[PDB]
Amino acid sequence: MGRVRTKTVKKAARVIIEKYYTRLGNDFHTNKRVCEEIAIIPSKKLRNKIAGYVTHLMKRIQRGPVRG
Amino acid sequence: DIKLFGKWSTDDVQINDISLQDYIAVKEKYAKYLPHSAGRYAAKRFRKAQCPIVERLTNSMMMHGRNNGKKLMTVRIVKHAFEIIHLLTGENPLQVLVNAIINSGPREDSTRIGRAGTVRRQAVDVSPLRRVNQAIWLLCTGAREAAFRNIKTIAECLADELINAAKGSSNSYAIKKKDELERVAKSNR
Amino acid sequence: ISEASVFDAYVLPKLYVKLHYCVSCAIHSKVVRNRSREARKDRTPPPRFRP
Amino acid sequence: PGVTVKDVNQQEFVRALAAFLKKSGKLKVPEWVDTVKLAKHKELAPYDENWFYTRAASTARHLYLRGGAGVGSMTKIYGGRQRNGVMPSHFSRGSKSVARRVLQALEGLKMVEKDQDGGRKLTPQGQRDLDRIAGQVAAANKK
Amino acid sequence: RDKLNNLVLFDKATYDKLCKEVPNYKLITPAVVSERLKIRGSLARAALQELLSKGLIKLVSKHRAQVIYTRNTKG
Amino acid sequence: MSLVIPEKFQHILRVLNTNIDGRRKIAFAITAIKGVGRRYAHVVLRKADIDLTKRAGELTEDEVERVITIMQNPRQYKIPDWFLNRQKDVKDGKYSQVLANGLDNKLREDLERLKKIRAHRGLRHFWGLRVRGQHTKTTGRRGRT
Amino acid sequence: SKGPLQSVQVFGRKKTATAVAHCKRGNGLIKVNGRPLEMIEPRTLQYKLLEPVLLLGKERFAGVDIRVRVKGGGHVAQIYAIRQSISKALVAYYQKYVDEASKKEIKDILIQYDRTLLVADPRRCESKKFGGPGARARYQKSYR
Amino acid sequence: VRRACYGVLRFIMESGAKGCEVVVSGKLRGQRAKSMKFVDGLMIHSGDPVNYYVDTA
Amino acid sequence: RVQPIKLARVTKVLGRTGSQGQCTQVRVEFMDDTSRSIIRNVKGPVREGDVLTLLESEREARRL
RNA sequence: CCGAUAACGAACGAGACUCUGGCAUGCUAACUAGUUACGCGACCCCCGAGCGGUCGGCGUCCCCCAACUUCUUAGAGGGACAAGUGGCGUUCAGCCACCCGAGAUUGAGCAAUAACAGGUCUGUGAUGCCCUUAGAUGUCCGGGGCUGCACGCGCGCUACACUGACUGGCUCAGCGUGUGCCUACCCUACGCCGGCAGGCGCGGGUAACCCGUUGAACCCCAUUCGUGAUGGGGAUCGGGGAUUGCAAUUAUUCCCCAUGAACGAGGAAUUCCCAGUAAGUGCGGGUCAUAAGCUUGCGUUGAUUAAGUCCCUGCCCUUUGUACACACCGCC
Ligand SMILES: [Mg+2]
Ligand SMILES: [Mg+2]
Ligand SMILES: [Mg+2]
Repeated sequence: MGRVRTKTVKKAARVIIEKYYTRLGNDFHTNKRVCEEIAIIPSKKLRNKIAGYVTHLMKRIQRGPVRG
Repeated sequence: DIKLFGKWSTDDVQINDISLQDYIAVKEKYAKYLPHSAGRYAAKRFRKAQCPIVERLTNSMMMHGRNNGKKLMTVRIVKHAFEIIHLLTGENPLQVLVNAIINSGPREDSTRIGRAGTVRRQAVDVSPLRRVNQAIWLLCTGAREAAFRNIKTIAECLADELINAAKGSSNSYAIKKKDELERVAKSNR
Repeated sequence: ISEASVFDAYVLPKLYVKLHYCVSCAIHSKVVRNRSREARKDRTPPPRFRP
Repeated sequence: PGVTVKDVNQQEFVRALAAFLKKSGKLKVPEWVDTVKLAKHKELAPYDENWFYTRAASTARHLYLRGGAGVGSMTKIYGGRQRNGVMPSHFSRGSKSVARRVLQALEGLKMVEKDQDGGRKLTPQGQRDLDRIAGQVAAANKK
Repeated sequence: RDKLNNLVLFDKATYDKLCKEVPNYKLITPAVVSERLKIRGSLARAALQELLSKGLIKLVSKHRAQVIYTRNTKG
Repeated sequence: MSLVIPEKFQHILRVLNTNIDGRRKIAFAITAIKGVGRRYAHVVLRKADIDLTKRAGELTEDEVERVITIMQNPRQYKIPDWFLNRQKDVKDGKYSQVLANGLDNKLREDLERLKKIRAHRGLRHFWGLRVRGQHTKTTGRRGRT
Repeated sequence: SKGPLQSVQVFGRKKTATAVAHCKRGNGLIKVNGRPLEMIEPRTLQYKLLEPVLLLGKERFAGVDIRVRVKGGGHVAQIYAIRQSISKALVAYYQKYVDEASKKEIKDILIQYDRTLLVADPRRCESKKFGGPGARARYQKSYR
Repeated sequence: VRRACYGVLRFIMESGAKGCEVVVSGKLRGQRAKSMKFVDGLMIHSGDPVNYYVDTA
Repeated sequence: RVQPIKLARVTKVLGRTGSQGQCTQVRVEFMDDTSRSIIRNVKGPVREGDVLTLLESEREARRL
């Protein structure tokens, strides 16, 4: 257990979805690469934690509307 | 063909009760040359089920402080005990081992705290995993205390404990303990 | 009781006892509990939780 | 199929060498072998009468495996557990005199000589005798 | 369960007993044969290797702690 | 030869003023005599040239009396000087090894030696206390109550 | 028949016990520290030493020449470092020099028997803490 | 104490800092001791960033 | 006269009970006649689908 | 965290973060780490094995006289995110199972608002006040004491044994220390003498260069013992011999030979603990002129049970009551 995302990773993931939607896609690794330059993240762990939740969100929004 | 200890093929042994069929691990998938591996079988729940039963016995036998890390020593004890039982009976050492496990597992128990304010000993029925746990523990403890203060060695006392539990003749410590658990269960069903 | 009953179909009876409590025995026996200031104004009986 | 000592069982090889040294009655044996203990951490003298022959066999084998060993290195190999009575156990070395007498007896047997640095290694003759015994003990173990 | 005072050396009634009935049951170990013949157990090991050298028993394991023998096969 | 008992067997055998069981091995039987431990038992048997694989009752009378005169006479039989109980004796300076109740009366004599001169160990022994300086604060309760 | 430069060097470790296996073209023989596998130190676990050749078959080991150098850990750890490095060496040798169609059909046998043959055990140790004898045990405390 | 501590907090914030915090502890004009804490702005306490983001005296 | 020892397969783990979690209630079905499914509280590690031995049939298990 | 929602947007703490472990046959490299190949050797070989086998034997930065980083070291990078699949879930947060994968929960360090009249004035040239200050409560020197024993309690060490003890053989580590401002005290290889603790010469190391391939214990394999307070146990005590120290008695420590006491698994009770964990087992650091049954770390062997609950014991939150607010150690 214990995989709940902090508001830090969650809000950052939402924000980059807001501004950069076309630049991002369904692939985790591609999303983590675009996360390198559309935003600065001093932690690699935060980088792929944010990217992981981005792919989870974009998968959900591909077939419906969310709070983003 | 797997040649446990270099002999004692595991393709001829069978488990009579379906309750314990998918919890003993003697079949060809779980058949290994030695009961010694770094299998990490306690990493998570329901992983020890696919651990080999001979490895389970040689793990639950190192007990009581002075011998808790001596797994090579316990394996050599299983070697000699398996040699003795095969010599004494003539059947497969795994067949008698599985036979003793089934007959020593207590099929029913009591929760003992069914009424917390005043004890009631509410009856309860056990799981198959609890069956193999209690049977292995009972047999290992019976072999432990049988050869504690006499000339007979651990390997020999484990050998006679296995055969006595295999048949059931009121002289195996595991059999007596299981019958006691069933007896108290019947008293307070 | 039903197994030992000589009748092929018997209905076990019911005890109908009406109990009267002072508020101290009611609270001690946990029949009634303290409630919030707003919760005290609700007079509906508590749900039975029958299903 | 040539045979080296690393290709045979070490215990049977050692006892085969001790038998070899026992029948070749030339190795010098100090007079106090019947009385002393093999190490400080020991409680009883060794059961075998010819413990000196066995220890000389083990010493020759050990120098073959790793040359350049001295008396101090020997006592580490023949060191062991000291029970210390009621205090918890520790580790203790072996008898230095026993190691010296073995190494000098091997020296007189012309199978151990001094090194260019400190310590003692085998002579080619001692290496030859080790491999010849290893071959014959491989034959015995097999058939 | 008070004491055992096991025999340290064989006598007429026990030495003939091992030569006549010990190599008749399957399990032959120093521990079992010592408690069967009420002998000490160093007697058990020494006489049991004498039975090995005679050829009346067979050796299967030969471990430093638990050494196991057996009766010779009949057929 | 793991055969019947030899007819010259003594299950109880008398040495000095103490009986030693003939059933056990010689080295671990004669240790029942006061003043000889396992290390001293093994060296005297090794110099006596007797096979240790047999029991104490197996020894014939000449072998028994030989290990007798061996142990009371260690110095003359080349036993090393450091195996003795009474090395550098305090009343005559003679290096000796004591094997009987002579040890009891010689330990008794040394006890009263310190006791008469009122040395600290003599006083401590008289009072029944520990003498080697170990703490008596919490240990030794069994010997007093 | 006289071709050089066909050799691999694949290690395998368990509990700070590293064993490096050097595999080469030659007649079938496996040696650890210059000694045969059958003449191993803990003879009771020698079956663990010689089981990888039992499953794979001596024909596959007939065209190889393995020498292993070991240091670190204890007896059991060195044993597992041996069997892991031996099973790794020839399967990497097959990958390097023959088709991997043969590699896949020997690798699935190795993993189905014991995955530790080709995958190292990650567990090493745990540091001791300043309140108890070991990593997690704590010193006995009293209240009265 | 209030006059001095508020004066130095204003100076630190004027010079430019995310946060600051002064604690004056001890006894003044009486036996019983007391601690006064004057804080403002952001202040972190935990982790590695404290080493290179917090100056302490 | 005595009900014979038979076997029942776990269908679904209901949840822990017994005021300490030492036992878990679970619904079981009987392989002899699958139509009969009753609730029994069991001790030990239990999954879904594993079959357990029963020394009796009628007694359903209530709480504790 | 998600959702309901007079809240919306935040901040501290949690998390994040630093260190550590686990994978990189990918990168940069290493005569203070090596490995393969080759050249001489030493031996077994000869049935002949011959690109045969072993070698911690010597060499190929003895710089012209091989290559390379797999093993080792340490830097930069990568790598794991609930990523993919299936199921459950308001189908949200997330949870379970499986695949591939080194790893699908590695351990610590740091750690809020505040409180505890918690501990420390015997850590300090931190410190207020009080005491003492020449027959000193300053300071030095000598001796003693801090160890003293009808008893009670706490942390522990060793054991009660054959799953063992003894004897011998075989055989594997990693942390990590090492010659000094004052400061006097280092780690020790090798040879010689003794049985030992030890002594004497010859060196090396201010250190991946030497100890040291740290040849550790446990364990493994053979011998004896044989259920007996026994070859378990080694308390108590006598005699002797060394080492450090100016000084060893009230034994500093160690060594040898003697005696051989309780202890036959422990009542009421009670402690610690979830995977390289407990436990068995040794080894370094601190303490140190001499010193570990302590502590702090490290390595070796290596488990049983559990993936839950509020029953016991506590703790937190909400509601509630209050004549308390120095806050129940209250008020009265
Ligand atoms: Mg944190
Ligand atoms: Mg003594
Ligand atoms: Mg009111």
